[PDB]
Amino acid sequence: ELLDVIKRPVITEKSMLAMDEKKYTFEVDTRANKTLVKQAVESAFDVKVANVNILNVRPKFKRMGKYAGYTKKRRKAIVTLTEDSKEIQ
Amino acid sequence: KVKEIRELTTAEMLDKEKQLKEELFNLRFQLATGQLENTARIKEVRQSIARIKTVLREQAN
Amino acid sequence: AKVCYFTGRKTSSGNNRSHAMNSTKRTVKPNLQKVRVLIDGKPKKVWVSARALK
RNA sequence: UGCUUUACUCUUUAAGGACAAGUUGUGACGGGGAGCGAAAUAGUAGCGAAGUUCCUGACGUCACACUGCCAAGAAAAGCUUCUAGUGAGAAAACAACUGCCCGUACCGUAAACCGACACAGGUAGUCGAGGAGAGUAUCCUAAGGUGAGCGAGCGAACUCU
RNA sequence: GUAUGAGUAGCGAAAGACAGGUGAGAAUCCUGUCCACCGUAUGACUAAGGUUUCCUGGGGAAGGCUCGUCCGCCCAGGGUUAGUCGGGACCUAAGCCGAGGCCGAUAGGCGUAGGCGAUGGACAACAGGUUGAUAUUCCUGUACCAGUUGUUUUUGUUUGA
RNA sequence: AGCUGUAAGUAAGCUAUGAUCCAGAGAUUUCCGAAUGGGGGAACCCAAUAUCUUUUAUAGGAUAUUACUUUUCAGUGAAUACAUAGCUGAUUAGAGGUAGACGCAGAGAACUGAAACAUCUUAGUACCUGCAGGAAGAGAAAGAAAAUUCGAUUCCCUGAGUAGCGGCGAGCGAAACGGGAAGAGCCCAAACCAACAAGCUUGCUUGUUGGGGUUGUAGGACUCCGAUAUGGUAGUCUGUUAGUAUAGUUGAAGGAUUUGGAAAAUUCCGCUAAAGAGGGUGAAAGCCCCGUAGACGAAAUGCUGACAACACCUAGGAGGAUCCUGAGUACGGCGGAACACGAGAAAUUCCGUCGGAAUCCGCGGGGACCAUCCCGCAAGGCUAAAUACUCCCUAGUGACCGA
Repeated sequence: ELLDVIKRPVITEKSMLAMDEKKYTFEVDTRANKTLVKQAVESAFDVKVANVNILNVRPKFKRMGKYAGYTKKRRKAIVTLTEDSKEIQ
Repeated sequence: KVKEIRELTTAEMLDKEKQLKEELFNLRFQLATGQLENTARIKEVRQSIARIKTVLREQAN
Repeated sequence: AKVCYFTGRKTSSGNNRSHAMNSTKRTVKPNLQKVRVLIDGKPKKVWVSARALK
């Protein structure tokens, strides 16, 4: 489907340091591979090689009103480049 | 606004679906960077995709 | 020795009395024999009761 | 032509074959370092001397290597050949690219595991320094880490050590 | 639900003292100084097991056998990057499931071929630096394995290629 | 004419082009689970074959198919020649869940009672297991009776705690006549006649169709005449209309004063009723609201009837030479169960084993057995209603409960 891979960019305090070395932090959906993220980024922003990295997240608790319940799963994606930028963000 | 959608040949249907996918992706990224007074434009894009897919299932018998 | 290929004979149970009518539980089984017969032209081996070998 | 095996003739301090810890260079103009130390919120950023000789020396490694004993001491794949075999022609060389899924925080002789507890109990494996010392024994100590989650006074009986 | 016992028994093995902080409040929080305890362990790394307790900034109603400005507690954000590590895309031992099949009132029981199954085999990366938390994963330097394109010394698939 | 659930907050929006909402039809529907490509510690991992894709190319992505068994047909096929195992492909059906309920079967306890306990009872109950259906089961006399008879089954009252059974102890316990509910009867096998095939005994033997035929007063074949009509259905997911179920529309009539924070309370004077059931509103309302009586209404999808079509199915009378009328069946011995009936003087029904009949001049039954009389045709099938239950859906009711 090639366009529902990436959801959001991760804007955090480590990620702003990663913006210096052309490294970007996205939230990729589950059941996705490294190679799809290459293909989706390259067909979404005209950028290139130098492999993605992919994490996972275990959920947590919150207790708003005496009702215990989890949060989601996640999957980050930390993508490095060769020669371009994404000065949108 | 479905009357506009039933007028169109099957190629232009697919072109409008691809344009709606691109606009939905840009609305996601503009949510994440803290923008967009218009947040209720998102339902329009999803439901327009839904209406186009139901119409393309209808004219495919 | 489970059932008959032809009739409906099969094992069952019933009582057992002895001279002052105490009751236990038996198994009364049919006489059964393995005979080589002809099913549909092809020879087969199957259990056949000794009653239906007359 | 691989492999097994019988019968005969040579050869043996040999020749051939197989394995092998660990040494010297390069890797390495590099980072590593006792101490000095700022311009500002910093022992920070930044700056560096020497790599010597003798003694003791490992069941760690060669390696289940060697000798002895009887209680006589797992499998299958990866690997190497030889043919059956399908069956243009790849085979070195250099350059440039490709390499998927899951676990990686933290505690882990414990306040985070098993004991209802922030419990004098239990928890498999590896490293485990010095003086004396056979030694991981005992007494005091290095690297390190701790000072116990109620106290202040008095200094009787009585009970415990 | 509330009394009596009764403001009694107990506060779960250990060495602290002073100065200066912060603060409405301090033996019990932070900083400094000396003293003291273990040191085949009260030190370092890991396998299970636990499942966010870890890091940063705030809070004191309840938990902490007292106190508490503090915490493994509460609120709010944020951290767990791999061709080489361990497991899968490789192999099997105990055991289990077992097409057909052999038995058996139904239910079902037992087993060939084939499989599943690590505690065992076989298998390509080392040194340093970096952060508030990750580091054989990030970057710095030098490597290795399996391949794909682009260039560079041979044809009867006979096969000696 | 307001709207964006629970539910406050703000941000953004939508609607007279009729939103939100209500009703009937559609479309989409991730992953696990009988789980079905292979594996598995469920919501995970790894494949094969075709086709389309990104990249110069390999790795990458998508779609469809690939379990097992039998029932039908192909092709392939050998220990062994002939064909049978076997293999491969296509085809048909199954496989699991409930509603903790009602039904039919297989297998089947103990405490307890007898003031102990063995036969007996608890009790063919609880539990397990297979099989279904909206109901199931049984069903058209080898019957009930005993004069004068009656004609499929099931369910209810009565017979009656009677006749009976029982260490004749504790106890167990019917049936027929009689009155009601509801009503319904059908189809094969056999003998015989052709057409096919094989053996062509070229005897007429077997198999396949088509006819024929279904009974006790015996009936049918077979012959002879006839007639060649009449009449019913438990059938179609065929039509045309009627009704109904799933959203709805309309629907009468009151003011003022006093006490009130607030009136529906109170007091004068009125009105309505095919509506004086109920609920809400600032305290108790026929006249404030939602409704009730009454009248009206379905584009769409079911469901029920009616009558058209279409499918079926069905004849008289006489003759009595010959032929047919359900076989290892009925029945007997031996061992057990069912019937109220515990082997007792024990028929009638099954089950296991071993013996083993007749063919209308025949056979079975009338509570051992014989003779006479009477009533009936077994060993092949199908069958609506009258009856039992409620996970659920709608509309209600209660000298039922009120933390």
